[PDB]
Amino acid sequence: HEFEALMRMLDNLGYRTGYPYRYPLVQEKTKHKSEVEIPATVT
Amino acid sequence: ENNPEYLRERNMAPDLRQDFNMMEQKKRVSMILQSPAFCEELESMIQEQFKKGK
Amino acid sequence: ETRAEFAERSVAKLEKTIDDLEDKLKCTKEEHLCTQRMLDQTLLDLNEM
Amino acid sequence: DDDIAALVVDNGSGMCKAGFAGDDAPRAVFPSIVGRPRHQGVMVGMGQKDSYVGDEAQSKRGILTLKYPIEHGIVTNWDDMEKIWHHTFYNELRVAPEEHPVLLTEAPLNPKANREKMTQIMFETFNTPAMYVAIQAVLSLYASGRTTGIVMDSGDGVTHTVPIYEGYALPHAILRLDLAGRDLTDYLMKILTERGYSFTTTAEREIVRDIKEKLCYVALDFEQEMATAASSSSLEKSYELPDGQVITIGNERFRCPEALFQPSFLGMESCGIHETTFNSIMKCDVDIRKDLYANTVLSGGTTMYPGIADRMQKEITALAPSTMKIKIIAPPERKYSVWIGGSILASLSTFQQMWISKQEYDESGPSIVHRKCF
Amino acid sequence: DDDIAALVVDNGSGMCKAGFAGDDAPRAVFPSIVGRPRHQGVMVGMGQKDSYVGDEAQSKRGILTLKYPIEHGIVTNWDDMEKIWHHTFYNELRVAPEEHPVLLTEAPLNPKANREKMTQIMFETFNTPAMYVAIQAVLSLYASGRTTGIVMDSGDGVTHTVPIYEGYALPHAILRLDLAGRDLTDYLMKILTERGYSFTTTAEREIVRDIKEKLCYVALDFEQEMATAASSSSLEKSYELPDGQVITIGNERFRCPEALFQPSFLGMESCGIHETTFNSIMKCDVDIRKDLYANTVLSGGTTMYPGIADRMQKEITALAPSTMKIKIIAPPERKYSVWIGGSILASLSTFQQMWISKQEYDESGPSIVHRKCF
Ligand SMILES: Nc1ncnc2c1ncn2[C@@H]1O[C@H](COP(=O)(O)OP(=O)(O)O)[C@@H](O)[C@H]1O
Ligand SMILES: Nc1ncnc2c1ncn2[C@@H]1O[C@H](COP(=O)(O)OP(=O)(O)O)[C@@H](O)[C@H]1O
Repeated sequence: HEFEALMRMLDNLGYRTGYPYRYPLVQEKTKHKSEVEIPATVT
Repeated sequence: ENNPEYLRERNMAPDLRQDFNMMEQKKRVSMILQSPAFCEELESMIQEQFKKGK
Repeated sequence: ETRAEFAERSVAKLEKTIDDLEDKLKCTKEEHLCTQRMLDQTLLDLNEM
Repeated sequence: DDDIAALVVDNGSGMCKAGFAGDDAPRAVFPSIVGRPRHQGVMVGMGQKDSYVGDEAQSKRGILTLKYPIEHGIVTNWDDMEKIWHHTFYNELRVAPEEHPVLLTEAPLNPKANREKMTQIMFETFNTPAMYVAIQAVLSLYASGRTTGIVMDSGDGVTHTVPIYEGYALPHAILRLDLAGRDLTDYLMKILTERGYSFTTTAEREIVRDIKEKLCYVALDFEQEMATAASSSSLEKSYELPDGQVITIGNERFRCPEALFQPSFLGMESCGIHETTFNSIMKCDVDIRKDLYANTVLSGGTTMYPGIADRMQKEITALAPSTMKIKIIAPPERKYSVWIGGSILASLSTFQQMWISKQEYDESGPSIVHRKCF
Repeated sequence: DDDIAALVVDNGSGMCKAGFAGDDAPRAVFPSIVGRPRHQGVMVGMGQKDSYVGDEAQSKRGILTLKYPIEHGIVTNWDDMEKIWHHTFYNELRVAPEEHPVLLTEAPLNPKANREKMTQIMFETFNTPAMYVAIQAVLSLYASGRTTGIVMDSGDGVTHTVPIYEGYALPHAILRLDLAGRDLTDYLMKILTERGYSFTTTAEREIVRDIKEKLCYVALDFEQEMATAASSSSLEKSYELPDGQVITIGNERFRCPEALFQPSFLGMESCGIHETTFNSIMKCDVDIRKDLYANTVLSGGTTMYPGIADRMQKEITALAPSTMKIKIIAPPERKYSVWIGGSILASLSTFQQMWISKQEYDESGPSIVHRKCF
């Protein structure tokens, strides 16, 4: 439990910690979408 | 064949002409204005940004 | 010029379909991740049940 | 509004674009150069002006000393800008400036006196009814259909990256970097002198710029590509000069744009563009990081090199945290997008409160633009 | 003599100099010219040859077409180059090249393949054990006694200014200008036509070069000196031709070298040498400019005009900021200084590690010189 919090905090600072998190942090409520978007990504 | 509409066309560089053709086909400005939700959303953005200004 | 026009329309449609398929891939990875972590948690628990 | 459309004039450092608001295409795009004759004219009756502006100047490259009024995004010759604006209003569009509003674009970080001088010039001489100043990088996101994302812009003047968060430009996280197309052209000369081809005058700089535009690409892996170019001659291509000579560019095609990613080639001690974008996102708060990695828009003239998109995606993936949503959104018309965003912004009905009246300027001097336009 | 001593060969466009390692003075200095007869020869049984090389070519100027093998610092006829090198090794020095190593000097910015050619015809034909190639202007700084400073070298073929910091040169700040003494000789021949005297063949160009070497100087102020020549006739000198005629050049004494500072006389776009070295300094970092102003060293044959140092110092002080101090360094033997630097470089014990071995060349082909020589 503790080690994930430490890895998450180092990720927030910016160290590229490769430790895989067992559960997601934030819910990430769906943002506000427009149809006239160019479709993303470079494929 | 003496009007200036002919004149600029042969004074166009070719790539600028072709970019005009492509973005003519593409019609970005018309789509942004025709979409209701994003249009009134950006209206709200600029309106209350102005309201925050003065 | 006409050939370029076909190719442009085909590009647009196909790249939108690429985005849809990639979103499906993302959903499938998170299904793996949930099942794999909970299987590993079951192994760690070592419960007869 | 209905009777008169606002003039959308984009003043790029290399090119100048102009058109009417609410229209899809700009009416006139021309180079922002001014040339003066360098040789004595002996033909009495053929007619020689004191100076040539725009496309007329670029037609007669051989007898002129081309000068750029905008240098590194900073105006260094204001009466020269008066000439380029006079040429834009009267010759290219054939419309009077006193009967229509005008829209001006600007770099995200410019001196206050520059804005004051633009406002004073636009009101005092041209006597325009209404004007407005917009940030160049903001309008690209409006043309993108977005209100939240990071905008990378690269023109002939300077390359800067900004974050935009529901139409708000964060002033602290805007980052600047002096890797423009002109420096790439100069490095193209510096690497072309190896093969044996020498270009030294300002006339040949346009030839070198055309070579850069037509025959360049970005390597996905530099180390593998140098070995590939050394092994075989399949990468070599030939270009045909205006005097009829034929040159073989060969190895240098993926060496010209590589100065963008590694600025140590040009002698600059700064970091690459990928590190600049990464640090720009790093300076913002945690909450908006997810929608900045998941939303990146490329814009500017320099960003149309083939293969820049995949290389940019890989280099920003290498610096991002693990299992991070990374995507690059590059429109095909990415270096006409600022004019498109300007016309879009001028098209709205709630935008008409942004206009600065002539009475307001006459009351409050040239310093009213900063209070009216934040 | 007991041990094999290296040969230091300085090879520019104008003259070739050759000497032994560690010596104070070069043994041979002679013009780099290859002449061929043009007139019909009817005198059977006496001395005729199909080609004349070296000082013998300039002795019999009246029956030859003089032809310089090196043009603008670039070798354009390799057979004449081999003939020059053969005459250097055997006629003048009279030592076989297979016993001793050789050291060559070359221009900073140049076509790549030239170095390869300088490799291939030196190991294959002359069978040297080892060689090395060094930049010409670094040796001037080594001979002056300084490890840090900016050096201008303006020979007969090309002008170049390089800044060197801590004895270790900066490639990005190297500036090269194609304006040298031969163009000054051509300009002097063109402006001597206006007085009535005409010079058209190759021997006349040699005579005009002698006139330039005898009677030229650089004015401290161009306008004041021109008005002074407009006032009186004290600025007139008489030169006696090999025919026996006497010419009075007068006003043209300070107009020929003035093309160095104002290249608009020749129609070239590039500006003078002083702002060239000013831009070379400005391309470097801010911290090192203080040492660069105080350590400016002049070198090359063209920099032996009287009054060049004062005019150069005045112009570069006008360009420099007022708080900075300017020091010009003009050695009295600057014309040979590069060769002197070579004699320093062939005497160092660490330099024994620098030599390109014959076995290494046989292993790696002619491309060994890029990786071995810096
Ligand atoms: N089709 C193209 N291919 C490659 N490079 C291009 C192309 N079009 C423009 N460029 C580069 O973009 C630069 C022009 O940038 P521009 O968009 O005018 O800058 P600004 O944003 O200041 O208007 C030119 O120097 C040119 O090198
Ligand atoms: N004393 C002098 N006064 C004026 N000009 C000179 C003098 N000596 C040499 N020059 C010019 O410099 C040229 C020789 O330059 P030099 O340094 O020998 O070239 P390099 O050594 O690079 O071959 C000559 O052609 C001549 O025009």
